[PDB]
Amino acid sequence: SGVEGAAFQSRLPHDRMTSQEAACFPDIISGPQQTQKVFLFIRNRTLQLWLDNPKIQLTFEATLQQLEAPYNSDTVLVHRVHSYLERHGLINFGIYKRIKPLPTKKTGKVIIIGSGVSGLAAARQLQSFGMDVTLLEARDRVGGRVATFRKGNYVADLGAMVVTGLGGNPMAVVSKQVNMELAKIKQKCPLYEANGQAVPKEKDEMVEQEFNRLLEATSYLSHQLDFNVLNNKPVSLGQALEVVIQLQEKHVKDEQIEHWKKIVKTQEELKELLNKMVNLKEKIKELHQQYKEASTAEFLVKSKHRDLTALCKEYDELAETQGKLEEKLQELEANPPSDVYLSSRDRQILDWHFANLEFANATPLSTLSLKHWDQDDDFEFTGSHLTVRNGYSCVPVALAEGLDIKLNTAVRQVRYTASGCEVIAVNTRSTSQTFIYKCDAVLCTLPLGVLKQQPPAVQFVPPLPEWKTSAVQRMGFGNLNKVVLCFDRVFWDPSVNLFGHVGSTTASRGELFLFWNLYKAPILLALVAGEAAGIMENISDDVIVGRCLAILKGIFGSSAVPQPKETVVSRWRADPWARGSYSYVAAGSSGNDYDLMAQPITPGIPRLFFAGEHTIRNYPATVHGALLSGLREAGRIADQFLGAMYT
Ligand SMILES: Cc1cc2nc3c(=O)[nH]c(=O)nc-3n(C[C@H](O)[C@H](O)[C@H](O)COP(=O)(O)OP(=O)(O)OC[C@H]3O[C@@H](n4cnc5c(N)ncnc54)[C@H](O)[C@@H]3O)c2cc1C
Ligand SMILES: [Hg+2]
Ligand SMILES: [Hg+2]
Ligand SMILES: [Hg+2]
Repeated sequence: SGVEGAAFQSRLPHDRMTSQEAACFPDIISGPQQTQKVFLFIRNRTLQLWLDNPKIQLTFEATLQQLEAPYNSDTVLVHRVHSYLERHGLINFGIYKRIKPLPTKKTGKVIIIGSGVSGLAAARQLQSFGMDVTLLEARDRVGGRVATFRKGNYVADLGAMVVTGLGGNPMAVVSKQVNMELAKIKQKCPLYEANGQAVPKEKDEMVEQEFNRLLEATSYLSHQLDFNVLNNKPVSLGQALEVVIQLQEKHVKDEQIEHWKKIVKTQEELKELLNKMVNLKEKIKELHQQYKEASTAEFLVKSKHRDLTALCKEYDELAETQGKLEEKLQELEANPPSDVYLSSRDRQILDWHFANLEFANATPLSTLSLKHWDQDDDFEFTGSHLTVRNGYSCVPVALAEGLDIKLNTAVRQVRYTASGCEVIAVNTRSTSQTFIYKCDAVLCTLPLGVLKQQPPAVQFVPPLPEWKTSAVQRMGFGNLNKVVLCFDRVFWDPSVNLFGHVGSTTASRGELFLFWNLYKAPILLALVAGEAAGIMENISDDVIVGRCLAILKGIFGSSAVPQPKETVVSRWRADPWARGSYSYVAAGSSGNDYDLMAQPITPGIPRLFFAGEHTIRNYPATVHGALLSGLREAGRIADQFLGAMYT
């Protein structure tokens, strides 16, 4: 119904109790039988109230004076539940019209490094929780990896772009709090070969099926044959993909020989029978004559014929088998089995499919861990993916509308004593060059690519533990850029949301393999994935944009493709503040390292906390994952520097 709906939108079992909820309400409800029944209801009921209007602060009081006959009778458990929820950011999170103003007297000082979605997400929580929160963004703007290009009437989105489902997506709440227009993505997508050729629907279907076919084989080798460690080395997805393919290439060369074989075993039978026949032609030739000339004419001529009968008559089975066989020799030479697994043209189309996976996981397929690159799948939201029409930057800007964000300052050192901790940052685009932030706790929102920067970029007085950094280095941070093309008008099909360009070579199959049309203005978004992404980051926007034009008027109008009025090209590897797209499970790593990343570090009570895209295990590499990780720490921190929820 409706109350049980909210539970789902909150990623919570409706009739069950979270491992967490169990803890905060220790048998106080995990004791009797039908007393928890009530509990859960009071939970879902609130979850519902909040969700039905996340543009306002859902008060304990408001929650109370809105419950049914029983429930609101026991005023105490309600509060218990409400606080619990409000603490974990299941209600009153994001940006809402606050009732009951913040406490002028804040408690504790928290320094949050970076102001990405996880940063802002956390910030606000803590703020609301009644704490002193200051964000140090080293980038003249908020939103980090949610970067939107805004020039005149054009809107682009070089960072996050898609909102993958609204089924249990916290982003569904934020999205309506901010009044951000989302739009569904037309699945239809046509593939144009490296010539413009639209690729016949049937070929596109066979190959794509053979893609899903291959990929699933891969899954079998992994989860059914434990083909995860070959030669004390970790198996990568791409490694396995190449195994399965090579195996189907085997079946082909195989049933190819079973054929050639029996064609020959028959060619030999006719030749072995032709001799038997040519040899019988003599016997029926030597006799046939001694018959006519010796036609002695008593019981003799009566027999030469009895003889010639048998011979001419046995010469029938031969000439009869000959045909039979001689003709079956055609049921073979006339119907060969497939001579090749995939045509050179096929593979290229197949590669596009690979590139499309590389685009998703933001890393060459070779880099992926055969066993865990899927690991998070069990939590994907329900409902179709949407595009933001007015620019994703809405969310972050909106979310920053009330906190003190120390922009343009770059944290280059983090100190943490058993007691307080110091943060030293530098300024860059404003008269300064050295600051020092003293505070109780540090919330690190630094992207995995930065924590990986060799040099490195930021230092941690007591160095980060063994376990930590070793996890940081074995995880994966990928890359993937975009090529924005602002035009004079639409020269492409308006009812199509996306179309692909088949690549030339397996390597560089990700080179501008997918154009994207999602806006009002005449604007296409070109994608560079796979190993092409990093390399391409070394070319002029001009040259890159030129390769786009070709492919374009190559598939469209005979040079009936205008000159882009405007143009942008992203380079996330280079961005010193990002160092790549987002994480991915690399061969050797696993879903555990995401957990170790969340792990707070305590000096020789905890000081250093981490959040961000690379911190959240079942929602990595996403904006909602970042936001959830954000809320998570915000809560965790306030449980130590304030108190823990009871029942
Ligand atoms: C091309 C591309 C496409 C994507 N598409 C999607 C998509 O469709 N959907 C989706 O859900 N996700 C997508 N993502 C990823 C998503 O945007 C990120 O996962 C998310 O923004 C990460 O959140 P974060 O809070 O960790 O912040 P950022 O990743 O926002 O990280 C922290 C912030 O700190 C700043 N900072 C860095 N170094 C320092 C320093 N030394 N001192 C101080 N501040 C510093 C950064 O500039 C940044 O603002 C995409 C990413 C890329 C690159
Ligand atoms: Hg397509
Ligand atoms: Hg197979
Ligand atoms: Hg906005």
